[PDB]
Amino acid sequence: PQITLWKRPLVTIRIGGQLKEALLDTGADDTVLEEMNLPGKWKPKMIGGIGGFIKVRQYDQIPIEICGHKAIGTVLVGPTPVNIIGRNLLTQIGCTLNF
Amino acid sequence: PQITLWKRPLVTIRIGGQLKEALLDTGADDTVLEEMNLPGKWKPKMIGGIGGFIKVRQYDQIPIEICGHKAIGTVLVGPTPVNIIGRNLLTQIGCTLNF
Ligand SMILES: O=C(N[C@@H](Cc1ccccc1)[C@H](O)CN(CC1CCCCC1)S(=O)(=O)c1ccc2ncsc2c1)c1cccc(O)c1
Repeated sequence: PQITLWKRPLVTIRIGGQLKEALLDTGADDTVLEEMNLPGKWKPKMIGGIGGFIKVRQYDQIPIEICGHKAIGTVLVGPTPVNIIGRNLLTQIGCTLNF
Repeated sequence: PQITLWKRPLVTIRIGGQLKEALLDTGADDTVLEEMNLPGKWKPKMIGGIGGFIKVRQYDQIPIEICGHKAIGTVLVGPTPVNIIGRNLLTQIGCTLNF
C-alpha cells in the first residue's frame, strides 16, 4: 500500500491476543510498544527522544503482524504514549519512503 | 528518491544557506531543528515526545530544501536530540510510505 502523511500513519498491528494501533515511524530505530505483560525473558533499557529518556523492557524474537505482513524481532515495552513501529520491523514488511 | 530503512533516513537540507543533516521522521507531526538562529518573529510553543515536553521557538513560512525538494512551512527550534523533518514538510515534498 501507499500511506500519505496528511495524518499520523497509524496502522493495526497484532501481538498475540492484542490488536493495537501503531505509528509507522521512520524516525524510530527500534519498536516501542505501550505497557503490556509479554511472556519471556527481557532486559532493561533506556531510550531517548524529545523530552528525555524512558525506561523500557527489551523482548527479543517477538512475532508481530503489521497490516497482514509478518514480522519478528525486538520489541521495547514501556510508558510510551503511542505504539511505535520502528525501522527494525519496517524493513521486514518492505517499507520505504518515496518522493 | 526511494529510501530504504536499514539505515536512518538522514538527508541533507538547506536552510538559510546552511547545510544540515536531518532525519525524515514520519512519527513526528512537526519539523524540529536543534538550536540555531533564524530570522524573524517566533512564538514560544511546547511540544511532547517520548520523554515528555520541551519548549521550542516556532518560526512560520520558513523555506527548506530537503534533498532537492522545496518546502516552505513551520519550523520549530529547540532541544530535540536530532534535527527532524516531520509530516508538515514531508507532505509538502510529496513523501509517502510504501510497502
Ligand atoms: O518525538 C516525536 N516523535 C517520535 C515518536 C513519538 C510520537 C508521539 C509521541 C511520542 C513519540 C519519533 O518519531 C520517534 N522518536 C525518535 C526520536 C525523535 C526525536 C529525535 C530523533 C529520534 S522516539 O519516539 O523518541 C524513539 C522511538 C524509537 C526509538 N528507538 C530507539 S531510541 C528511540 C526513540 C514527535 C511527535 C509529535 C510531534 C513532535 O514534534 C515530535
